[PDB]
Amino acid sequence: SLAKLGEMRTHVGMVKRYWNPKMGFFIEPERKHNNDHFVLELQRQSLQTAYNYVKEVAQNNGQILFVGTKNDYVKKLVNNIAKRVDVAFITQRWLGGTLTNFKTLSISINKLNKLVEKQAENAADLTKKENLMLSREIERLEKFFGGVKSLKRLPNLLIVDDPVYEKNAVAEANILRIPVVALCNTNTNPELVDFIIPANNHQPQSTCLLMNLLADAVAEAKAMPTMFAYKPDEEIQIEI
Amino acid sequence: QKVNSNGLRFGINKNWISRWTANSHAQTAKWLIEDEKIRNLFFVNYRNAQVSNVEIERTQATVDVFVYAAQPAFLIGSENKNIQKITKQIKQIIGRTTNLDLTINEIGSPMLSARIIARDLANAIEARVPLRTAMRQSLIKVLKAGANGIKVLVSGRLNGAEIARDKMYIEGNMPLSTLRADIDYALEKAQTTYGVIGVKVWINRGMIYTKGLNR
Amino acid sequence: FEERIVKLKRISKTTKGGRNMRFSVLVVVGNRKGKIGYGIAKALEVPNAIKKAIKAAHNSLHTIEIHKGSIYHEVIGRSGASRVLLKPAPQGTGIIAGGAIRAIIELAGYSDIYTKNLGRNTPINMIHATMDGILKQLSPRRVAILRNKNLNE
RNA sequence: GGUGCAUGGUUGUCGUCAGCUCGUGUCGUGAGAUGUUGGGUUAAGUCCCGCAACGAGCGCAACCCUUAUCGUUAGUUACA
RNA sequence: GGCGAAGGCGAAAACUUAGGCCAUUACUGACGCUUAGGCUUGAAAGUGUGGGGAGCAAAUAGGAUUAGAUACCCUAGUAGUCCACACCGUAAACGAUAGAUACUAGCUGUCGGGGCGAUCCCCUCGGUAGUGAAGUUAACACAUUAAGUAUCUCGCCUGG
RNA sequence: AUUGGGCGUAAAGCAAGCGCAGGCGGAUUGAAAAGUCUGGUGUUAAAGGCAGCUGCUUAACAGUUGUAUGCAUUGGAAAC
Repeated sequence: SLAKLGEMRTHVGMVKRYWNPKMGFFIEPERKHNNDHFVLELQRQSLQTAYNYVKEVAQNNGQILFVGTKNDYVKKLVNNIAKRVDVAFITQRWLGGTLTNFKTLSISINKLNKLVEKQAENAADLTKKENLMLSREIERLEKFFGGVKSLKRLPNLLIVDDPVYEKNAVAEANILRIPVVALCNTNTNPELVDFIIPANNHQPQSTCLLMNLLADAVAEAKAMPTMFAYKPDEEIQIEI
Repeated sequence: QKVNSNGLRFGINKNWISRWTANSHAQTAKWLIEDEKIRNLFFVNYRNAQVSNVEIERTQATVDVFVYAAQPAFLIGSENKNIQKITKQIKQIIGRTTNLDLTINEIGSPMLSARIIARDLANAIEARVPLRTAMRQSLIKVLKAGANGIKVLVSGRLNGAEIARDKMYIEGNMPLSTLRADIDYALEKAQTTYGVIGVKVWINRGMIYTKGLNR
Repeated sequence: FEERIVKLKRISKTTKGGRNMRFSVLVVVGNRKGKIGYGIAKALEVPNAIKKAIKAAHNSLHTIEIHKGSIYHEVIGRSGASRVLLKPAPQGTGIIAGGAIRAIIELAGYSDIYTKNLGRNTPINMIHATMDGILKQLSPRRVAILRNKNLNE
């Protein structure tokens, strides 16, 4: 299949009493108790639209920057995506200053490359504090710039666990003219995505199946095998 | 308030522009008064060659002069006339019987000495070149030679009585406190029809390290 | 692109001893085919600020269509309690304004305008309101497609 | 001989401080902010972490001498 | 928290009664709307009129202190604060946001009313609040109770 | 500031409530058509002006033509 409705089984409900009303236009008529439940058919339609749209964008020799910044679950599974499909991954969101100022990513990636070279070229003269400085510089420039740590190419598309979760992601997204697609919740402002994906992320199955479907969409545009919507089994893994 | 660690840099981290040993404490004053005239005359008389520095040694009324320049071709000149003029001038300025031997050597990135930099910057300022463009010319002069970061200041008068309007350039790693830094600082007092103007340049010969002793 | 300066003024802040003597500049760029934009810059010298504001303006190009040699429709551009009137002035008078407004209109691709200012004489909100009014003009085909009736209106 | 508000150079006050400046760009409708800030952590913007931020530079430490144990070097007019 | 037209309403107890909140194709069938003029009310000082005056402080007066205290300290201390009457009818009576009218994301609170039901939760509508969307003030910010949206009427408004 | 502006802090909502002069009004329908359009005529002057021409050397100037311009008197319409 392709973006099967079988995955659309637990994409309902989040933290209540906090929700953007304009999501009720895009999700469903939500009760006074802030019922964060999502519809199935409209969510599936929008998810399939995003799927094949990012597929056709990545078939144009583009890039889908996979961003993972939630507690541990989204980040770990985005790293699994990166090790499954050749796409960039986020351990920690870049603090801003990547796209509109291209020099600021180039300096970081070059610094990390030279840091790796220095770590692999000399370790006898270094002291414990000097080695800690070197490792901390590596860690800093890897987390101060997650999507740009060894590559200089400008991403042609980026996702995020929540388009209101990351200010820098939105800034470097709206800097470019790209179809930004993101996992959107009820507490999220819908005005920061191209195709809204109204679905849950507090439920771990929901978000992991969603971003795995995104991984399959980018992989089928990269001519490599795809697993979800092609295997009927839904993943069961609690949100680490 | 405004000091550069160059006296300690020159002498225990580098050499002097005029170094010589002696056993008496009386002829030192005479030698130091005598050699400065030769140094100043050689600097002012030869700016087409951009004479970077002159080393003077003085022992028992025995004066020897060495010259390092950014453009030593003008020191020799066409058909080797300027070299003869320089040799006779230096031989006569040190004494009728004072010995003299000279060799011509060059330095990497020849326009790295702040002396000629400040002199040429003042010349550009007073040579139909606006102050901003003269600043840029001095910056290129230090930069196109192959030198490191640049500090350029021009203080004094704008033909007025105001002290709250000027421009100044800082570009790169210039530690005012690092002893082992190889920094050259020079000043020129230029006479304009409204006063004297100080043109100061701090130029890095290169961010030197592991070389902190005299050579 | 002409990259012409339109406004310079010295802006200063209070810091630990002394004030921030420095004059800022602001350039309007255009191509007279419709593209126009503006950009501000700060520097301590004339040419550096000129070039920085030139590049900042040239980073912003907003195209606008031609009607009667002027803007598409009458609009009173408002910004910061400042209003500047822009109209589809018929070509019977020419560009009648000061040098700044004449240049702003010319880099907008328009030949003439009837100017009208509302509010304070401070210039930065004059520029903001003028730019807002100029850029917010309408188009026939766009409003046709947006509306239920879509041929040209 | 003054005109140091004509100045060059010169040092000192705060204070050798605990911070400072600058670019990229972002956020403001402009003054401006950002980073450069803040939690841990220092004499220090010392670094980490987080944050439209990213870094470049300056001040304290940094080479320098000065300082101490040992090993060692040449050998008197030393030591012995 | 509610109400009262603002002025305001708190030891309790009763009465007259303005007015209120909830839902009524329910009835006249526009009877409407405001408001220059016009009607009434209007904190309070302080005025005199009759009592008591518990207490105190304008004023006044001593000791300080001060460059000097009838300023900040206090003691003595009247008008007055108290009440009955008028008049004073001004207030930071300003939300420096008019009255009548209808509409504009939400969200989290409260009170009152209607339904319901261990309580309750809940829904309805108002009142009473806010962050904030949109919208609107240069800006500060308001924002379903607007400074948002719009109709009728009036008052205020052009340099110190 | 109808054209062509405000009333929270850079004029500011009347001190509060009620009201007329005066002002405007919810829906349907009919009379009437003042408001409304419409059909016209009279006159609103030649000189003046808009468009046009002539001559004064050329307009300055002078002359000149279609045209202005506001009332009354006239067939209707029902949308309020």
